[PDB]
Amino acid sequence: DLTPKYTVPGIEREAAGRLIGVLRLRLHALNDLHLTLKHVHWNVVGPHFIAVHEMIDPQVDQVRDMADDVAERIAALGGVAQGTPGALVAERKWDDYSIGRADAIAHLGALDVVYTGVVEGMRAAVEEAGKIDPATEDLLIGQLRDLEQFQWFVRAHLES
Amino acid sequence: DLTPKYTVPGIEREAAGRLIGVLRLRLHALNDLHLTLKHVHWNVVGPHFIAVHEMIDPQVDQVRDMADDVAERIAALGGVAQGTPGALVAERKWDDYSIGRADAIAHLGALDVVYTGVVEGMRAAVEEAGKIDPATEDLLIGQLRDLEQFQWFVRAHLES
Amino acid sequence: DLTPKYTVPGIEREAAGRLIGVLRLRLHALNDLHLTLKHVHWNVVGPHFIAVHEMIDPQVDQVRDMADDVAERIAALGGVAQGTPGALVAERKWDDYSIGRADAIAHLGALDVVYTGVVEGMRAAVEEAGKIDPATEDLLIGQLRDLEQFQWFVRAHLES
Amino acid sequence: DLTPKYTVPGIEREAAGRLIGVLRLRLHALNDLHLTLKHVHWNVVGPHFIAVHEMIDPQVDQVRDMADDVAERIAALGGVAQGTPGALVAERKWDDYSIGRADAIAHLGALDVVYTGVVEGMRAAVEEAGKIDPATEDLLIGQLRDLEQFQWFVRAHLES
Amino acid sequence: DLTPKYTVPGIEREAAGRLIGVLRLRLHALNDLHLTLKHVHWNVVGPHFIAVHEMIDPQVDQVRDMADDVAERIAALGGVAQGTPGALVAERKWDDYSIGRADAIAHLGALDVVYTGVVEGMRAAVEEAGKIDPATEDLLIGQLRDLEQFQWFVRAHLES
Amino acid sequence: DLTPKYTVPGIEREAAGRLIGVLRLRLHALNDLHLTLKHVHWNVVGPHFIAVHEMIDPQVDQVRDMADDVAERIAALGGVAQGTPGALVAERKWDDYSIGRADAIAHLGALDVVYTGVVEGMRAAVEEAGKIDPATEDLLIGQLRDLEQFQWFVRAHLES
Amino acid sequence: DLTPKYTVPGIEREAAGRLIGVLRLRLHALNDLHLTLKHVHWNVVGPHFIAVHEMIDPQVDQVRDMADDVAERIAALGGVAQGTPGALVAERKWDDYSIGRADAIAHLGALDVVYTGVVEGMRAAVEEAGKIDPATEDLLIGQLRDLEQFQWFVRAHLES
Amino acid sequence: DLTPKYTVPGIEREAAGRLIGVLRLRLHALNDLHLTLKHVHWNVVGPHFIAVHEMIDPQVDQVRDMADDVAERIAALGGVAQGTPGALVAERKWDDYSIGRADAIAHLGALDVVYTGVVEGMRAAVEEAGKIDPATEDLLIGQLRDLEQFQWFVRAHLES
Amino acid sequence: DLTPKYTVPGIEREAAGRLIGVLRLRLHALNDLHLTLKHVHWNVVGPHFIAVHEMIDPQVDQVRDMADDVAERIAALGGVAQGTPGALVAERKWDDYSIGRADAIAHLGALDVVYTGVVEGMRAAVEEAGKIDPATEDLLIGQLRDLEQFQWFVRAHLES
Amino acid sequence: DLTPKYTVPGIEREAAGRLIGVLRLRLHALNDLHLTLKHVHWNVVGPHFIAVHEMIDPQVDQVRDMADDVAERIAALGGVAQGTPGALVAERKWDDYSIGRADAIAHLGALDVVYTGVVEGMRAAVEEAGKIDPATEDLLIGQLRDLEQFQWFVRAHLES
Amino acid sequence: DLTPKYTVPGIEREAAGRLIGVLRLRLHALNDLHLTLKHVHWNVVGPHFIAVHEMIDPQVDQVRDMADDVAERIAALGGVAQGTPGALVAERKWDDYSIGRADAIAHLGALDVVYTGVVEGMRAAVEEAGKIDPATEDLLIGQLRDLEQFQWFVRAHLES
Amino acid sequence: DLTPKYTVPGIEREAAGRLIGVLRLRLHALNDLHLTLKHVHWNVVGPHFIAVHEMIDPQVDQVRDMADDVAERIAALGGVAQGTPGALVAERKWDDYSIGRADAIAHLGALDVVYTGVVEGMRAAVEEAGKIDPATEDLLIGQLRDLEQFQWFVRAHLES
Repeated sequence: DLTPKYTVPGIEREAAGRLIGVLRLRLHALNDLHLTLKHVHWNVVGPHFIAVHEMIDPQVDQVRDMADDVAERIAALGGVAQGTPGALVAERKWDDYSIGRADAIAHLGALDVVYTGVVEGMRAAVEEAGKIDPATEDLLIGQLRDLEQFQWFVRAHLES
Repeated sequence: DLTPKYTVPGIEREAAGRLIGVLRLRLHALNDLHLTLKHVHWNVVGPHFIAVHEMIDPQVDQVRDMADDVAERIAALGGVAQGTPGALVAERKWDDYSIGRADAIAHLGALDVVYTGVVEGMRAAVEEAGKIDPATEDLLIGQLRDLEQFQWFVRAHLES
Repeated sequence: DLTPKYTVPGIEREAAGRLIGVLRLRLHALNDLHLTLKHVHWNVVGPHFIAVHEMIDPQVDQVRDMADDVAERIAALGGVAQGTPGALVAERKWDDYSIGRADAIAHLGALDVVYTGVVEGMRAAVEEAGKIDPATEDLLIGQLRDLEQFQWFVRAHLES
Repeated sequence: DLTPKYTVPGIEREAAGRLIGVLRLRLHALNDLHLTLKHVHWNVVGPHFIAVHEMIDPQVDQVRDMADDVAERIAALGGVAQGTPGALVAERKWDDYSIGRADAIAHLGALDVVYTGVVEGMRAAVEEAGKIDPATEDLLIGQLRDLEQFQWFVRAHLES
Repeated sequence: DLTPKYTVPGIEREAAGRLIGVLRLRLHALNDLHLTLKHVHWNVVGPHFIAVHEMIDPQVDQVRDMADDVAERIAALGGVAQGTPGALVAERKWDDYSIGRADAIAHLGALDVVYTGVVEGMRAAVEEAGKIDPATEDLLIGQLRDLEQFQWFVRAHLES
Repeated sequence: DLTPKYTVPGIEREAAGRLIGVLRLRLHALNDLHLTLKHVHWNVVGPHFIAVHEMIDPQVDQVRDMADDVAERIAALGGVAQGTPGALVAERKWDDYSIGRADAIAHLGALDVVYTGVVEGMRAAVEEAGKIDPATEDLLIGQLRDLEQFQWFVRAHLES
Repeated sequence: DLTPKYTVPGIEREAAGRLIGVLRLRLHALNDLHLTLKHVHWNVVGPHFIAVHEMIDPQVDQVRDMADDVAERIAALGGVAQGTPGALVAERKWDDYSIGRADAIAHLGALDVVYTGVVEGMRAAVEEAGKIDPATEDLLIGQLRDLEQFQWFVRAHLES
Repeated sequence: DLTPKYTVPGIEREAAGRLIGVLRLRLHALNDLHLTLKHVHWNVVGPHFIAVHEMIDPQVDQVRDMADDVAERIAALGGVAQGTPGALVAERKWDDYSIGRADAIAHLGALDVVYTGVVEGMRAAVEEAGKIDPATEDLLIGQLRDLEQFQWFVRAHLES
Repeated sequence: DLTPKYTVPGIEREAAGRLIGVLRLRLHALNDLHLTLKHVHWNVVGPHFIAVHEMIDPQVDQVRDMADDVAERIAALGGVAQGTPGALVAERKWDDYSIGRADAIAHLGALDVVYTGVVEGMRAAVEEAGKIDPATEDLLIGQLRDLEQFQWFVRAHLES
Repeated sequence: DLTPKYTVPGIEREAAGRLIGVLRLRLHALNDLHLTLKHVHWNVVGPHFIAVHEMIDPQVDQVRDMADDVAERIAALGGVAQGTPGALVAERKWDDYSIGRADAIAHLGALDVVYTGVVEGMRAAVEEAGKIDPATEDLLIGQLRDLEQFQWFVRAHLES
Repeated sequence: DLTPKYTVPGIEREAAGRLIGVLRLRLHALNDLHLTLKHVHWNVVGPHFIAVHEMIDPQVDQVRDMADDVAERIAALGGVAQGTPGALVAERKWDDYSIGRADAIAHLGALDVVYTGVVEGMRAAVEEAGKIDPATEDLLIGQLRDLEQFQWFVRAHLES
Repeated sequence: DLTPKYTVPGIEREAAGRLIGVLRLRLHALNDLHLTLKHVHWNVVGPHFIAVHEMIDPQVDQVRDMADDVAERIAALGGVAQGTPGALVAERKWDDYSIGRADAIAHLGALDVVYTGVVEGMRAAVEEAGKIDPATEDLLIGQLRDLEQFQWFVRAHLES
């Protein structure tokens, strides 16, 4: 189904097709996450907005880099790294981020929930990739730890 | 309707609400454009793919910067700079980019059509902004010229 | 009166003298604005002072650069770019910024009022310059948009 | 005549052909100007030559960049950005710069006259472009202001 | 009178209030000095103006940094670092710099007199601070030596 | 007792031994201070934690540099710059910083008390060094002023 | 006991509490290691001291970075990253580094023994973390390899 | 046989000797790979040679860095990191790259076959190292993924 | 005829005049070459245009630097480094580059012929300079080798 | 035999073929030299190994750059720049470097002998190239002097 | 005698003349010191020469900077900063450094004696300047501490 | 006499001893030249002193680099690179630079005479080295051309 014509040496094509499907959905989640982080950066107001900007800037740049790395891994395995928004909205398993112009507590509380979905999805993908290819598993594990640390910074703000 | 509670000094609120609606749709177009440029970068293959990468890299970074500048202008005028993909897909007036894994001619021919839509949309927005606020018109005119030049690089490849 | 002995090619001397008077007062406003921004940076205290520092630092550097560009434009047109404080206090049409040691809300609320005066003054100068010389009008329009965006960051803090 | 086969979206081909002719002559003037500035840098002597070097260095680099931007605009509009010296000498409407080895006053006095021709030519091109395409007009207006400021530095030396 | 509510550990409040008054007037002098240096940079003409620009550029940047350091020292001691021009003009003990558009000799001769006032004021402040707090005395002594060296560069030009 | 076998030229060995003892305890205080600043950075939570991070980062780097400079001065004088934690805990004259996971007010209030101890200790060391060696006194005076300024930033947050 | 109130998504609280205890002791070991490396840098003498400086400089900077990463991981898991020296001395399972002023062979021989303890401790922590959370295991494995390589550089000096 | 006299703490000497043999052959493969990549860079001609240069440059630099990291790991484990060409030619299990001066398709087709051998060899080494030492396995897994991605760029060119 | 009034120490004036004539024509050739390279960069189209841009960019910058070095050598020898286009067109011994908007093969084939003329001219100048002054011969020999290497990159594209 | 189909302008094909043979063997020697320098860097141990690392690092980078320059010169002349190890071992006129894990004196003594062979080979190549083409002779002479200076640093260590 | 015509404000001319004489001899000592440090760098051989290079490089650059600062202070005070070697040899109160080609112990032992003379001379100059001008005293005290620290690095090598 | 015990491969010891004597005197001339350039920088006054500073700064840095390169060449050949001022004054064949505090014309006129001596000395050394070793001749020829160009900048100021 997503089975490629050829793939990376040492991986069977059928197994690569299943890894491609796992990475395709992680790529959707990372693309939706950096769109959401920018949305938060643009629409946060109130006395903590500078702190949200300072926190989110480096996360947006790092999440965009994660997406590039997962996409190029898809391509290497023989798949299509689908990056268009129509496809993302058609295939995702979560709803649009719903906060508009709002203070930091409102945005950060909602972004914490966004990150729970992302990190749980990545933790499931790590388990599936670990059975098919340790190079892709290793890629996902480093990104999972960075995403959990970005979530911790969001949570630390909400603590007390 | 999009009329803000307050806006930039010297601009009437009702006129700001109309400028907000114009910039909201330009922001959708710029967000869809950098998602599309990344999609092309990830999925171009064949003997010209390195040239497409070299052309598209700086365009992705510059288009992401244009989106930030239009979004912060929306925010300053009193509007919501909507950056989520569900809203973009619900409000846009064009279809998803449709090329998957493909050679440079296929991608560049389709990206040329994408850019015609963007530059015509920006040229219309320049005319509307010029009647409401010269600072926003000046922002859009500099971005229009850069987008047309990015389109020229795409077209030059297809020439002959 | 401010009519120069010679001016930039293509501009009449009498019209240049009127543009010189418009830019002389904008230069006073920009000089008073960066003195005021430094005053705020030095005297803000309380739990948001780091956020005020982070916001104001880049504004001070950019406003100092705007002043240099308006001054060199005055010089090119044949006028004196008057930068001394005695003259600024004698010719300005606004009062000294009045907040001493104080928290962010007090400073930012007063700085918002300062910026309304600056941006309204710049918007009036844009209209006058547009009738005399499009190169000077274009200079002022780019600075107006940056000043309005700096005002938005001040306002966003006070929102809610 | 200079009418292109196709041009930037939203501009009629016949109007683009006239804008191409206007930009072609501005490109000749900018190319002759940076050749002339280098000639001055290489052949100025006497007790002010270090000051002429310091003034002219950044102008040469900026004028070379202006030429690239006008040339790429010509190309985008569908025209030939003609950069060879035989064509420049055949089409220009001014004479060769005539000062050889000479002191700063001699060179700067002649370069001031060169710049009057350039800035008047650019001011005329701005008016023509403003009727055909605001993106090209905006390009030329920013270059005009920088050229007038470079002329002011040349004039300031000769003042007294 | 300027006695603070609290001050740096190890310094008595009454003595801190007197040190605050000494630093407040030095801050006025440094603020007026960088406004004056910019005024000179903007309004110097004639065959030595490039040399004045090259000399004054680094002095303006360094004097602005000195002002920040004295202001933050005032703040640490418990005082208001007053940076507005109305207050500077009301409290200063010298007149406005009086040279408009003029050649280097005119400006440099007047700036030399400005610096004599600044360096004598700083030398008096060093003596007063040395009796109250060696950390503030050490700050002022490093700035005094840099200011005297900037004065030497101004004087060297006028020598012969 | 701490009397070295040889020391810097121009200083008597017995006096160097007393200066070594003074610097050894200042080195303990600086080492405990950067360990404490890192502890605060790692364990601050709540809506001001980003501001505490931004404040403490540069202080940690600068305090680590102060420790290196005092240690190398000890070494030059002929002493052992003791940097291990067992020795620091055995020789220090203050208790462990006691705040765990906590908001900015809790940490900053405790860090202010830490800095009072450090700056009073440094002010006493300056007086002792000034009697033995002006080069070591000058080192300590520059560090004292920076530490007091770092304390002011901590205090400014707690003001109101 | 160290069981947190909440932890990273996908990890049980009780298991997180055990991982927190493992990382708390690794953080003590890394903090004691960079204090020890600085102690060696400050107190090495003799004809190989420049080589010890060149070797230890980058290790100190990298070990300080490892400590930050383990501490922020503790914080994300819900624990206290304890960084104070009293606690480190109370909880560690090794003695203070015991070499004072000494040549490279003496220091490097003792530092080799220090590193054996650190790398064995890290190898045990990797095994425990691998059973609880692959993201924390992956963090520790990259640090283990760098620490073993730093130990090799220390050993290579002592070889022959 | 390759059993070292001593090795990294926590690894048995006999097992280290087997890991040394595995890494010795991977080092030969990486050394032959960067020699081969340079050979391709120097001898590619035809209309795609600039694209091959742009692709291969960063690969040569990264492969040279991989070789350094594997060699230093060998050294740490107690082995000889053999880097001379006589030994590489005597011990390798593949033939010399055979393409001389040739177009991109010829070189890239042959380099794809080279990379299949390298990545299969690295995937086998990962499995062997994973049984002996997770730090060396982790090193090899990150290099495997980068090598497979470099192979994908070579393959993408040949696609269609 | 081109005999200078004075020249570099150790060179006879008459011989310097002949070296000046040789360098004057090489300066014309280098000036026409960088004008031609820019012309090619601006007017190349088709599927290889990005590769031509990447090749020509560094050549334009390096050829402009060669021209500066030959011009300053002319000046040092006592001659006029003539840089204006009227003089270049009057004195050159080759025709204007004749390709307008065209694909890479057309431009590169013509640029190869341009470079043959330049490198043969430089090789003749090296022989003449070698008889008059080894410092000028050494300057020309380094530029000849770089020009031949730039020609090789142009030729490599056309190979097959 | 190595006679190329075409070569650099101004050089006869038969003479180019002989220069190609001379440069082909120098390229082998430079390739074997940087492989050997890396081998030494990886396998030096004992109390001077940091000094050998510091000496050899810059030599490896510079020797790799020399190889690129000789290879591109071969290519320009019409030859194959052979970079594979099988060919190097088949064509070289010296034996493999024979020192494994060893102290600095052992490695440096052997590397000195390696460099004698390289510099004598380069000095012979300079004489042959000087008869065929001064641009290639000039390339080799600059590399010879750098290689002799690298040999001096190796020898200086062994002196006494 | 060295009494200047005018001097820095606030210093009597006769006292300035005595300070000029003190700084003139310190400038000789700093000039002779950086000539001597270069001499050592160029002529050290044996197994520690790389360590001497690494130590002396930064000292040469810093000592050259000290000389510039003392010279510009002399100039500001109204004196001649004498930098020629004939004058240095005629006025100095020490002999030429006497070690030629030699190992590190020989050079470092002699350089230690050189530094004792420099630091004792600087300590005497600090005492004399402290009575005339605190700005010059402060300059000399910072340089004294850096020179003593450079001496410590030389001594540390000789320790044991 | 200056015959070394051993020298660079391929050069006879007796010939090396004569080349060492030639380079020893060139090193004296370069050392005296950068001491003289600093002397001029420190003691130039009057309305052109900023221009002299701007000209001389880069020359001092480049002449110091030339001295290092000649000294390391002496060392490689087996000689002593003598850098002390007593030896320079004893062996030089020219007098001390004689201008004290003076305007640019006085200094530049004298520095022009200094450079004539240096460049004539270097031109003689080039001829002698060319007979013994082309690598040393090539070093001296590049330095000669840079020195002549530095002399041209000094002369250009004095022209008219």
